[PDB]
Order: sequence, then C-alpha cells, then structure tokens
Amino acid sequence: IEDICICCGSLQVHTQHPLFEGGICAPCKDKFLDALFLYDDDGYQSYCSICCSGETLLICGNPDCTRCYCFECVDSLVGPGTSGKVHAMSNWVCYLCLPSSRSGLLQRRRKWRSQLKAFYDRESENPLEMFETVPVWRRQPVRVLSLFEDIKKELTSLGFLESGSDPGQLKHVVDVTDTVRKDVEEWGPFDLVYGATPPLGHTCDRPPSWYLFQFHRLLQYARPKPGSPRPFFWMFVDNLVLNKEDLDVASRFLEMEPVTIPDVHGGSLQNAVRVWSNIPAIRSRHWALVSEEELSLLAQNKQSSKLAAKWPTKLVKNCFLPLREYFKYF
Amino acid sequence: GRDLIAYEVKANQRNIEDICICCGSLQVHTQHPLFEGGICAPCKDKFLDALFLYDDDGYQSYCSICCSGETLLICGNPDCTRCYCFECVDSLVGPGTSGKVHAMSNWVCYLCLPSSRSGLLQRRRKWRSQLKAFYDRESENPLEMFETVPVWRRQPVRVLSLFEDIKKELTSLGFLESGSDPGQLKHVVDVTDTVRKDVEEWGPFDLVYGATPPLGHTCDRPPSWYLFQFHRLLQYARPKPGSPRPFFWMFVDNLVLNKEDLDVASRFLEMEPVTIPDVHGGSLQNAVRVWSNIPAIRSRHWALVSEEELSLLAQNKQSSKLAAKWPTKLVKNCFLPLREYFKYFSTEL
Amino acid sequence: ERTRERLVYEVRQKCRNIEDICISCGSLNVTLEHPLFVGGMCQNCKNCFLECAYQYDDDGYQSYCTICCGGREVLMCGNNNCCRCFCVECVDLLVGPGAAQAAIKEDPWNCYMCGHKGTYGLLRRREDWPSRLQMFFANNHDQEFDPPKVYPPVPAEKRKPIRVLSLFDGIATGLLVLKDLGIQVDRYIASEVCEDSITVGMVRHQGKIMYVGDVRSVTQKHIQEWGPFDLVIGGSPCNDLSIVNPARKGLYEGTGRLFFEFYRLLHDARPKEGDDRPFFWLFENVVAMGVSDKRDISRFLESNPVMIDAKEVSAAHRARYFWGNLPGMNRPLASTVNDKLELQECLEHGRIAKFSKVRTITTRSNSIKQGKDQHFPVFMNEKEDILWCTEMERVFGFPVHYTDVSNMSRLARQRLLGRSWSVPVIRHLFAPLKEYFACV
Amino acid sequence: EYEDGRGFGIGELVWGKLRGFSWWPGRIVSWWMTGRSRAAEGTRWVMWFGDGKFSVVCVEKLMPLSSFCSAFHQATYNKQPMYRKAIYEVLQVASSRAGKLFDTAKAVEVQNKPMIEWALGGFQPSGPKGLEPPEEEKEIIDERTRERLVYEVRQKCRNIEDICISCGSLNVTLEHPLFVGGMCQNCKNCFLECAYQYDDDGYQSYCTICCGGREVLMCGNNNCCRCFCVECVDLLVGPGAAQAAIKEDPWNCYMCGHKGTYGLLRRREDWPSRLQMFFANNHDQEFDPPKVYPPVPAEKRKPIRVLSLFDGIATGLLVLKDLGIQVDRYIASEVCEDSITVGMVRHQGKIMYVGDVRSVTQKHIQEWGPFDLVIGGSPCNDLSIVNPARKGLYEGTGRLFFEFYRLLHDARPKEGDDRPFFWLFENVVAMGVSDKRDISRFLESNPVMIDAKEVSAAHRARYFWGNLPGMNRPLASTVNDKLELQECLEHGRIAKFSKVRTITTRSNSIKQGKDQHFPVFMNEKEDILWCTEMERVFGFPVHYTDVSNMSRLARQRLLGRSWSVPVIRHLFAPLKEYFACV
Ligand SMILES: Nc1ncnc2c1ncn2[C@@H]1O[C@H](CSCC[C@H](N)C(=O)O)[C@@H](O)[C@H]1O
Ligand SMILES: Nc1ncnc2c1ncn2[C@@H]1O[C@H](CSCC[C@H](N)C(=O)O)[C@@H](O)[C@H]1O
Ligand SMILES: [Zn+2]
Ligand SMILES: [Zn+2]
Ligand SMILES: [Zn+2]
Ligand SMILES: [Zn+2]
Ligand SMILES: [Zn+2]
Ligand SMILES: [Zn+2]
Ligand SMILES: [Zn+2]
Ligand SMILES: [Zn+2]
Ligand SMILES: [Zn+2]
Ligand SMILES: [Zn+2]
Ligand SMILES: [Zn+2]
Ligand SMILES: [Zn+2]
Repeated sequence: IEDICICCGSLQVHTQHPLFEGGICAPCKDKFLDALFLYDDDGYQSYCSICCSGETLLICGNPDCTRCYCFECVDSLVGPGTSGKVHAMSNWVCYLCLPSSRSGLLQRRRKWRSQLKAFYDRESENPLEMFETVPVWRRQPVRVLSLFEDIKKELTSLGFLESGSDPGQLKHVVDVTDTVRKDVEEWGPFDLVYGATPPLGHTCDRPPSWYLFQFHRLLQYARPKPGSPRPFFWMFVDNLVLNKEDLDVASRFLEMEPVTIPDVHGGSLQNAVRVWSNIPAIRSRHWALVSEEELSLLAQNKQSSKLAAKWPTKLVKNCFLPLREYFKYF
Repeated sequence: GRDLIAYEVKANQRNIEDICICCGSLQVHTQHPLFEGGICAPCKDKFLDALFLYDDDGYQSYCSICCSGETLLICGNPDCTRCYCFECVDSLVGPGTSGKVHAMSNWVCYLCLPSSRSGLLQRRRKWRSQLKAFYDRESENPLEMFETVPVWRRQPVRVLSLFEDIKKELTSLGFLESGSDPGQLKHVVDVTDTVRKDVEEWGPFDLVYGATPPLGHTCDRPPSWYLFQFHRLLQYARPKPGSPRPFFWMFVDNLVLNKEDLDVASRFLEMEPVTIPDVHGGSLQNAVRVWSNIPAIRSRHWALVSEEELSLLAQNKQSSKLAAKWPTKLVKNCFLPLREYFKYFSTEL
Repeated sequence: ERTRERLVYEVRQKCRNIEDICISCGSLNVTLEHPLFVGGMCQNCKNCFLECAYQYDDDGYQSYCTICCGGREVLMCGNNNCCRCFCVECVDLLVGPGAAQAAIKEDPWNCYMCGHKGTYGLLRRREDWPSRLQMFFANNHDQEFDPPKVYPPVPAEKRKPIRVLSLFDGIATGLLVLKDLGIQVDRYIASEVCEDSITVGMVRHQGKIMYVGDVRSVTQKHIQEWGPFDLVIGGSPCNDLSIVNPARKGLYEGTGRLFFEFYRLLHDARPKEGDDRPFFWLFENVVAMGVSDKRDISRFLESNPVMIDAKEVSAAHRARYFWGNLPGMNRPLASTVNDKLELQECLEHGRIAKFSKVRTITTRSNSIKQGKDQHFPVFMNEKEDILWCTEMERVFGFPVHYTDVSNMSRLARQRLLGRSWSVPVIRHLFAPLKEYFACV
Repeated sequence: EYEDGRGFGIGELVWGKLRGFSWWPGRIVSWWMTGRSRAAEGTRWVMWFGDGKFSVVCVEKLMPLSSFCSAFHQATYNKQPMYRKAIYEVLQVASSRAGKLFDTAKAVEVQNKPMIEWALGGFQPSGPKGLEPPEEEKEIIDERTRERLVYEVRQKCRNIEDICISCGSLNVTLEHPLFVGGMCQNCKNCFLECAYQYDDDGYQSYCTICCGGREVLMCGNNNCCRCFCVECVDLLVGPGAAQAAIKEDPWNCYMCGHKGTYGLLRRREDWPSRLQMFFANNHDQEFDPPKVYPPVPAEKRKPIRVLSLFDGIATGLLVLKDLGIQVDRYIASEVCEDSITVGMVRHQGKIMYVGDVRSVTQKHIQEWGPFDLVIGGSPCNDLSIVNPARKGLYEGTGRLFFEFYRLLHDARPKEGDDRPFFWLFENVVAMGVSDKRDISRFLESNPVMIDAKEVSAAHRARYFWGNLPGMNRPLASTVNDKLELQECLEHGRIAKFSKVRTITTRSNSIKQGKDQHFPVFMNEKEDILWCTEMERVFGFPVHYTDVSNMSRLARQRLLGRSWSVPVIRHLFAPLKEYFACV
C-alpha cells in the first residue's frame, strides 16, 4: 500500500499520499501541485482530487461537497464496476463526506486537512500565507469589508451572501479616508478584505495610489489575532490603471508577484487585470505570455475611448471559488 | 627795507637776530645758519632751495647769504667755491667794498679766513654742526645729510664703481689724481662673486656709484639685477654704526627700467627717482633717473618731464642703431656738492 | 458671496462683536478664536492657517500674510529677525484705511507682533499669543486617537543595548545624538541613497552605521531576520511634501511615496502581540504641509503629531512635526547650557552677527536688493560676509566641523545640512530614553 | 672658428636626431659654456634649450628648423609633456629673437595654441630668415664619448669612479652621491637643479642618473617615482635593458631594486647619508658659521616678537603656539584673501596683518620693532625650475624674495646692542642653481635642505636658510606625529601608498595618472584625497583650514603652498629654550 503509488501505479514512492492512504510518485506530486486548488469556469474543481486529470470527473451529489474523482481512480482503487454504480447513482455521497473509511482498497485518512497542510508547507518552495480548511460542521458565514465599489452582487451570485440579508456582514465605504481603529473594531471581525480600483475611463481627481494605500492600512487593521486559526484572506485587483512604479510599490507592500488574469476572446485580448493575492493555487493562474506593450496600448485606447467604464465582474469570478471549500455556501 | 638794515642797527641799536639779514624783513622765524642774524620764511625756503646748488662752471648757483646769482664773486683759493652778492656786501660788510673786492684778483671768503668779525658780519663758532641742526629742525622732509668737514680735514675720496666707470667723471671734477694708484677707486665689471669680507678688504669706501649700462645691447642679466646687486653692495659698504662718517651713493639708470621696477627701486632705496633731463634746441636728447643720497638732488628735479615722452624716447633709441654711449654730461654736473666734502685736486696745473 | 468690508464696517459701529466674526475669510461659522489677534476664526480658516503659519520663502520672509494666509500681494516687515508679514487688505481693513502706504513710508516698519504697541484700532494683539499659538498647533487637531501605551521603566540590571532602524537618517543625526546622550547601541542599520550622506555616516561615526542602500530594496523578511528592533526613527523627504514648492507633488506621487514605505517597515518592526519590549518609534516632517497630507499621515501612523520648534533650544527657526510615543514629546523645551541658543554666542572670531536666530542659510546667488541683508546675516570688519558652513553646523547643535568629509563643495554640504534634523531637538526627544535604557 | 661649409653656426636652434632620440629641439653653442674642451669638424656642441643635458650633434643629424611642422612629431607632443614644455621655451625664445610677441600643465596647454598655430602657418611674419641670432650669440670630444668611456670601463682600463656617469667628462671633482662613479661640476649643478623635481603628476621629471629628461622610464612600483633615461640604462647597464624593463608591467627601478648591483652600475649602500651631505655641503660658496647667541637665563625670557612675511595660513604662529611660546606680537604680510581670513579666524586675532609686502617700508618696521624672529617664504610658483614658464628670480613673484631681504635688514640689529635675533627663509628645492647661489649670497647664510619625509607623511623637501640653532642636526621623529599615509586616513579606508607626494587631482590625469593621484581605497574603489587628508598628512590640526567656503580646489591650492608642521616644529624647537615659554 505505502510502497505502491496509487496515482499512477509506479513502484517508486517518496511519501504517503496526501488525501488518502497509499503511495505517490514525484510526477504525481508535481501534477497534483500544479492543480492543488485550481478551479474551472463552472465553479468546481478543474481536475481530479486524486489523479488530477480533467478527462473524467464524478460530480459529488452532496451540496456541501465539490471535490471530484476519476473513473480510472475509482475502478483501479475502489474496485472494477464501481464507476458505473457511482455514475448511475442519483445522489452519490463520494468517499470523504460520509464517516465510513473502509471501501475496498481505498482507505480514508482521519483529519485529512492536517496532513494536507503539512505536505503543502513541506513542499512549497514558493509558499503563500494560507489557513487550514474548516470541516463541514464547523464553518462560519463570511464577513467581508468591501472597498470603493458595490461588491455584494458578486458574493451573492457566488453563494457567500443571501439576498435581503442585513448589512452587518458587508460594509461598503467609498470614503474610508475617515476610518479609525475604533470604527474598524466596532464594525466587528472580518474574514475577507476586498478592494479594487475603478474601471478604466472613470474620473478620478485623487491619485490612484489612494485606493492602494488605505487598502493596505485597512488590511493591517483587519489582521487576525496572532495564533488564531481564523481563516483571514485578502486580495487586491487593479484594472491596469497604475503605472509600473506603482505596480512595484503594490507588489512590495503585499509581498506578492503581480499574477495577472487576462481575458482572451476569439484570440484577441480586450481586457485584463492584475491580482495581488495570498489565495492558494493562484500562481497556477499566472499568464507569462502577456507583455507590457499590448496591455499598455489597450489601456491607452481605453482612456481614448468613449465607452463607459464597466467593471469586469466576470474576471474576479474565479478568485473566490476556492473559498467555497473554506466557508459556508448558501 | 633792504638798505634800511644799517640804519636800524646803527641808530635803533637792536640785535640783528630779531631782523632778517637775507632781505631785511622785521618778521623772523629762526636764526640765519651761515652767519649770526635773522631770516624770514621765504628767505629760508629759498635758502634750502639753493643751499648746495651748483652751476655748470662748478660754483654756487645762488648767493650764500641773499641767494642771488646776479653778482656772484669767485674765490681765489680753489678749494673754496663760496659766492657772495654785491647787495649783501654793500649792506652788511660796508658800502663801496664790493667794487674793491671785485677789482683785486685773489680773494679769501669770510667763511674761509678765520676772522670772526668784519663790520656787521659775524661767523658763528662751531657753525658747521649748526648747519646740520638747521637742516634737521627747519625742513619738512629732512631725509639725510652729513656734517661737512673743513678743507684741512678732507681725506681723498674712496669711490666704488658698479657696472660703469666713474673715474673719468671724477678726474674731470678733479676729485682724483690722474695716473694715481687704483686704491682710491676700484671698478667692478662683474659683481656677482663678491662677498662682504672682500668688500671690506678693499678698504672703507665713502661713495658707491652704480650705473646701469646705457640703452642698447643690454647684457642678458635682467636690469633689476643691476639694482639689487648695487643695493647689496651698498649694504656691505655701509660704515660701521657708531662712527657716522660721510657716506653717499648714487644709482643712475639710462631708462631701461619698467614702471614696476621704478616702484621697487623706490621701496628699496626709500628715494623717489629724480629725473635728470637733457634738452638741446628744445629736443630731449637723453635723460637718466637718479636715486642719490648726496645733498641738493631734488633741486634740479624737473616737473615738466613726463613718462610717455620718456617711453617714446626709449623706443626711438631702441629702434635706432646708435652705439652704446654713456650720458657723461648728465651725471658729471651732479657730483659738484661733494667738493665741500672731499679734498680737491687741481689737475689743470 | 463674501463682503469683508461690510462686516468690518458694521463691527466698527459697535454692532457686531469682533470675536463673533472670522478675520481670515470673514465666515460667520465661528468655532475657535484666532491665536494671533482678538476675534473669531472659522474651521476652513484653521485649515488654511495650518498650511501657511510657518511657510517661509527661501528668501527668508513669510511668503504670504499671516492673517489672510494666501494672496497675490504681501508686505515684508521692515524689522529684521521677524519674518511675519501682512497683506494690504488686512492693513487697510482691520487697522484702518490709508495705513499700508504709511507703513511703506516708514522704512523701519515694525510688524504688529514685533511692535511694542498692542493697540492698532480694530486689530489688537493677544498678550499670551505664544501659548495660544502652541495650543493651536499641538492641543487641537482633527484626530481623536487614544494616547499611546506607556512602557514602565525597567531595572538598570536588565537594560539591554538598543537596536535602531534609522530610516532616512541623512547626515546621521540619530546615532550621533545617541552617542552624545550616553546611550549605547547594539546594531544601527539605516537606509540612505545619497552618497555624501552615507560617506559622512561611515566616516564620522567610525563605521558603526550599517547601510542597506535604497530603502525601497528592504522587505519585511530583512527586518524579521535583522531584529528584534527597539527604536525606529524616520526623516522622510519633504521636497514633494512641503507647500513651499509650486508643483505641490503631494503625498501620493513623487518622494512622498517614500513615507508609506517607512510605515510598512514600521509595521514590520513593532511587536505583533508580545508587548515584551519597550518599542519606540519617531517620525519627523515639516510643519508647512497640506491638511489632507497631515490627516493622512496622522491616521496612517495612528498617532497625533506634536510640534517641536528648534527656536526654543537652538538658533534656527526649524519647526517640525514629530509623530511617535516617546515619553513627553509634548514636554516644554529645555534650554540646556551646553547647547547654543543665540547666533552671536556661536559666532566665529572677529565677526558680528547683525541678525539673531537666523533661519536663512541659502545664498540664492546674492538674490536681489530685497534678498540682500536677509541672506547676508554676517558683518565682519565693516564688510558683509556670507554664512560659513562651520557657523550653520554650529547653530544646528552639530559638533564643530562635523561634516568635513568627502571634500564636498559649499553648495553640496549646503543642501546636505538644509534637510538635517536639529541636534538639540533630537536630544530633547531622546532624553527620556536614557531612563529606560542602558547608559554606557 | 667653427666653419665646415654645412652652416649651423653658433646661436642657431634646430632639432636633433641622436641615437635613440626622435628630433629633440635644441641650439648650437661653443665650448666655454658647456665646460668641455675644443671641438672638431662635424662636432656641433649642442645646447638643448629644453631640459636635456649638454652633448654634441653632427650636421648629418641636424636639419634646419625653418621647416618646423615638416619634421614635427605629434606623439611626443601629446603623450610626453616635457616635450611640450621644451616647445614652449624654444618657441618663446624664437619669438623673442624674431621680435614677435603673442596648474602648470593647464597653463602650458592653454598658451601653446597660438604659437603652435603660428608655426603651422609657416612663420609668415618673420620668415625662415627671421630666426637669426640677435647679433650677440652668433683635448677633443667626439660624438660617442659616453659610448667609448663605458666601452673602456668594463675593460678595467679606466676607473668607473674616474669617469662621470652623467656626461662622460674626465674632470671628475666630486663623487656621484646616489650611484657609484665620478661626477663633474656641470653635473653637480644639474643635479642640484633637478634631483627633487617632482611633477604634479607624481613622478620625477628627469632621469636619476644624469638629471636629463628626454625619454624616461616610469618606476612601476609605488612610492618610487624616480626615473631612468634610455641612454643611461643602455650604456651603464647594457644594451637591451630598456626594452626588457619596459616589457614587464611592474618593473622595479634599479636603485629601488632588491640587489645592490646591476652590472657596471651599482647602488651605494650609504646613499641617504651621502645625498644629504651633498645637498647641504657642496654649494659653491663658503660662508662663516652663523653667529650663535648665549642662552638667556630662565628668569629673563621675554615674549617672542615675530614678523612673518608671506604668512599664508599662519603656520608659523600655529607652530609657535603648539610649542608653548608666548607671542607678544605677530605681524604678518599676506595678500590672498583666503589665506588672510584663515589666519585671522582660526587664531584669536593676534595677527596684526599689514597686507601687501611691497608697500611696507622701514618706518613701519621701526615703529613695530624691535623684531627678534623674522620668518617667511618667497612664492615658488615662478621660482621653481619645474615651471615651464620659469621667468626668473629678478622678474615676477621671485622678485618678492628680495623684498624679504629688505625687511630682513629692517629687523637685523646693528653691530652693537648684542641681543637675540633669529631669521628663517623657506624656498623650493627644485630650482635653478644660479638662483640658489644668488639667494644664499643675498642672505649672507648658507641653506640646509630639510626633507619633510623624515618626520611628516609627505615629501615636501625644502631649502631653509637662517641662523636658527640646530638646522644641521638630524630630524627627530616624535611619538605624536603621523609618518605613513595610513595613519592619516579616515576610518574605513585603505592606503595604497606608504607615503604620498600627490595632492592635485589633475582632472583624473591619464591612465598612468590613475594609481598615482588616488592613493586611497574607500569602498573597495579609488577615491581622491579629502580636504582633511592633506591637513592630517601635513601635520596640520584636524579641520584647520575649514574656514569660509573654500571648495576642494581652493583648499588644495592653499595647502599645497604651506609649510610642513613637524618640520617647522623641529626648526623652532631651540626658540623654546631661547624665548619665553608657558
Ligand atoms: N528613495 C530613497 N531611499 C532612501 N533614502 C532616500 C530616498 N530619497 C531620498 N532619501 C534620503 O532621505 C533623506 C530625507 S531628508 C532627512 C535627512 C535626515 N533627517 C537628516 O537628519 O539629515 C535624505 O537623506 C535623502 O537623500
Ligand atoms: N605680493 C605678495 N605679498 C604678500 N604675500 C604674497 C604676495 N604674493 C603672494 N603672497 C603669498 O605668499 C605665500 C607664498 S608661500 C609661503 C608659505 C607660508 N609660510 C605657508 O605656510 O602657507 C602665499 O600665501 C601667497 O599668497
Ligand atoms: Zn505515481
Ligand atoms: Zn462529497
Ligand atoms: Zn482520478
Ligand atoms: Zn628775509
Ligand atoms: Zn647775497
Ligand atoms: Zn673762500
Ligand atoms: Zn473665516
Ligand atoms: Zn491678509
Ligand atoms: Zn516684525
Ligand atoms: Zn660629468
Ligand atoms: Zn640619465
Ligand atoms: Zn623603484
């Protein structure tokens, strides 16, 4: 079991399998790592949770479960003929959701999140600040402190907030210049801090660095109590409006590379954003082919254009997908 | 009252000290130096103007009492060159004696013959230092002048020469014997090798005459050297302090010094260069610049001389191919006041 | 929409109290009282006054009048060592019409604060004006932050050496004041880009300073591995922050960005939640900045600034804002005997200082006739002599010949000292440290 | 005499093409100025108007200078600067003869443009004929005299000490101090002129052997700036030695070398003592020893009265105060504004400046007198032989020396009234031997060559005259002075030089100038000497001349003309015994 890899069957193993019991090979690590929490445009895990192959997927029937499996994985590990039964099942309860741990040759490790954290920390040559996943019967509703624009609709469309809910969880202030430590603490605890610059073509008398600097300040007032397992995450998205010096300043203040998320339609690029984030599996979303010249000319054409400044709600859709595995979904 | 002085002294019977003897003015300021009596301010001014003045003939320019060069009388004995006035003799010696003195040929002046009384005339006892006192306390700028020695106490003059020969000039003035030994006059063609000890061991010198070579083919040595060396040699030849013997010097230049070097000479010798012009037919043929210690050197100083005309003359001489000839006449006349200081040799006989 | 003449005309008619009307802008929304003269003064007037009260022209006189605080004309005070100026509207509207040209006729015109007479018609000077002005710059602001935590003194048997992040030290005043005060340092790392500044810090201080080059290149990881730190001081550049420049680059483009870099390092230096060390942090900046920049700085640093003027302890009119939590930053200045206070006392030999407490050190290439006299405060042996560098490094409290390094020209060390902290001010601020800290 | 049918009479100036030489300019003279005997046919006694020694050239290697630019060489002009100074002097003298009229390196490169352009024109105003002499300059020695005497030295026919290694003359009078061999009187004068002649670059101008700089070889190792001419190394050492020396990069000069012999040419083991005896005891006029005064009793030591001509930065008063000698009055003469303001400000104003020395007369000296210590130093800018524009002692700043002489007499007491009196005069060592002889003759005292290398950190070796007690005694190294440059550096800097002679940045000079003008490594990279660096090196107090503005260039050109503090302390030490101390 331990001496034989379960991802691909190789006899050369290096450590215990992260999710379940069994072995794993070095290419199996790297392939899992490249899609450790990558999510597609459908809102679910892009690849398998074990073999990390997107060719075959098994959507879990549990409304609180998203992680899928593969036909080959279930046929080879659980046993032949189980794939058809799983596919034909109207309400399939996967393997990790239900408390049973023995199913054929597949053994479920109790408290998988601990060793997942351990392996993520022991592997990450380029790590990122991140908190342990909360179990299904211990998650809490999200608290968000929005900046400078309406942000509630994206969260409600993502299930993090409900229509008609009280404004005690989301606070939207365009004039946070007057904020005080007392004001921040009387708003209460916050788990996600979200901010962005207005879309290109919007009048802005104040310098753009405004929306950066105060954001950082609020982030520093929103840091959790030291030593708490509190899952606090933040990110900052810019619509290519800051200059290169400002980009360097933001990258240094956030201690994060500017991972961009371009949107290409029909082979042509019409809009792009730059993201500074600590969310896991966001470096895999980085695009290295984009260069400064075409994004700059597109931006200048955007100021030169008459079209109204429309905020790209679709590009930030993939940012909050992994947070489903952390917090409540309604 | 030029002719009323006799009436004043014989009738009013007043001391001649209170009345001027030179002109007869009642107002006086000090006593007359040469003879006992009074003197007025203009009289003493013109006395200092022509105290040791000399003419081309070698005698006094003006009178020794009234300072008038109209009725000058010669002296029979050559070593005394005092000149008097007909008016002075007729006023104080006595009327009618001037013609008697003039007619008969040989004559001994009152300053020469030891008679202290002659009519109203009277000679001050030990007056020779009284002349020094008069020059000291009756001059706005009494720079430096030495007490003269009598004819019987005159040693032959010992003269140093630098870069030029002065022996011809001295022999023309009868200061030195023709064909005599060079002990009393040694000439230094090149002086850069001398030291104080060797200057001392020629012997004490009463005169240091250093002349820059005339304009023309000037030696490769800079002209300022010709004056710095003379200053150093004069400093070596200075008499030992404690016995101030008569010591004189005369540095003369033939217009080969620039303005800055004239200023440097003025600082070094503490003497403003007395320009000596020479004009024939209204044309300035040549001129020299004299820094001298001998008395009566500023009397001949000419105000009309200007720097631009002298520079034009120097440029003209440099352009011309005239031979290097020293201006003998210009410096020959100036040494006349040393006759009173050094023994006279008669070379004509 | 504003008629100051009508307000003053009805005030002189004994109808409206002067204290119930603002003088600077004539607004009727009176909240506080003007610190200089009797009469009310509105909140927008306060905002404009904080921007102009101590803004001095490089020439050496107040650029704008102290009452109106901004105008296209201004009248220089004829009295020396008194920079304060008034506008023609204020003179002909408060004191009385036809008074400005009369003042111009009097060549030695004395400003209404310098003159002995305290009554000038409707305009009267408050007797206790220095204290009210100090309250204006320190005892009222637009922030209501709670007082910073105070650290109890530690026993002398357990007083450790001090670790200092001296950002933007420039001429390296911080460690010089630390050494002179008697406190020792364990490590002293500073960020600086000027070659002359780092040369002076390395030479005159026997290499105790360890430089990190440009401050933009140091991250939180370096602070984490190079700590723990106790004292963090900062002297952020004021070229783009002071309102003296016409450009007014502000706090959000130019060198003002550097400020926030400081803040970042500060959040990487203060203890997270241990509170086991007496962490101290000091920030210095100019007094003449915009109110927007003022409140942004105050709210980011989470501390109310205190005004310290070098006038009360040295011979320079260098009034500055200090943020931080050193004990008694608002304590009144102490005039120590050791440090000079007067120009004449600290003057060179054979010279006479025709001024007193000079604040003009820039030669301005002899400036103009008006620039003459002011830029020319030294009169030696019947001839004017420009300020010598030894003199101004003496007045700032620095040691004699402190900055004779790297063979700099007169102008290089001119600009080097023109942005330097005053030594006695730093001595005053760091004096409470020796009580809490080890003394060598 | 001197008729050969090939022209080139006495007084004409043309180039020469001697062996291993590339057209060096010079002139033609007779025998009774070079000190050698009669010449022969084809034996043209050449008087190089530049910096070369005295030798002979033949008409075959002689070509008329009328075709100036036809045979001119650019490499020596633009890469070998004493050629430029020789061009200066020869063009000047040619223009003076023709009647036409038109920091040191900067001055020569600025001035040479009009005359070089006029040479390019073709000498149009005067023509080729216009180079005539001014109507006044109009045994046996062969061409290879040195190549023959050396040809017999290694055969042991003639003693090496019996032949001069500088000019090959048989009239050996003294022994060559630095190297073993004979030395003629003309060689003596040339050596006294140009042995310590250090350029602002920081290298000896001429050769160590013959004191003639024509094509010298740089001493590769630091702290050794001495040079060697190609002829001297080719003859004394042997053929091919120059090529081998120039082939290797860090070549060591022979007297700087580790072994005492280099063939026919070997170093003297006692070279320093012999050199010191030379520079102070071969001057060609002998004067009596200076009068010494009895030591005054300790209870009757009056305060010193000092007259400091050409004071500069008041080094004399600084040394007197550092010696603890009370100064009753310190009257100093100075014209430079920076110098006078530094002297007035750094001290407590005791210096009663008079100002211009050319204006003070004997009345001022008598009124301020009596003076019993007169110090001073004449301006060496126009008196040093290192200046290509050397004008002379009798014209220019050198004339001011004579002014000093005047004031010296103005303070010297008479033959009577025997009271203490002391005077001191400082001057450059690298200056003409005739000027030195005249200067020492005017002051009625003989000089002593005091080298600052004994006590100070620099090489400011100067002639000091005067009758102060104990000049002849050797210098003493105190505990509290700095000898090497390392002790004078600020912290965090490494000294590249054991000792320094360069204070002028020379606008980075050239690549060869690098590693010579930048004697300090600060940030593992070269740096220029700081303003306080010359202060510390010269023994001056720290930050002594930080008065007024005084940018780097001004402070450098002011500290370069100042005396050495420990040297003045050594010379003034007896004055503590002979005057008031407290
Ligand atoms: N980008 C940058 N990084 C680091 N230092 C900088 C900088 N830009 C400017 N500085 C320096 O920051 C200083 C601001 S002026 C304050 C100097 C200091 N208070 C003193 O006592 O001298 C100057 O030394 C300036 O050269
Ligand atoms: N005409 C003049 N009168 C007086 N001083 C002069 C002068 N010309 C030049 N000087 C000064 O004479 C000095 C020559 S160098 C003298 C060295 C001096 N003892 C020192 O230690 O600095 C210089 O200071 C120069 O400025
Ligand atoms: Zn595998
Ligand atoms: Zn499930
Ligand atoms: Zn699978
Ligand atoms: Zn009369
Ligand atoms: Zn008469
Ligand atoms: Zn007679
Ligand atoms: Zn108002
Ligand atoms: Zn106003
Ligand atoms: Zn005033
Ligand atoms: Zn010889
Ligand atoms: Zn040689
Ligand atoms: Zn060597």
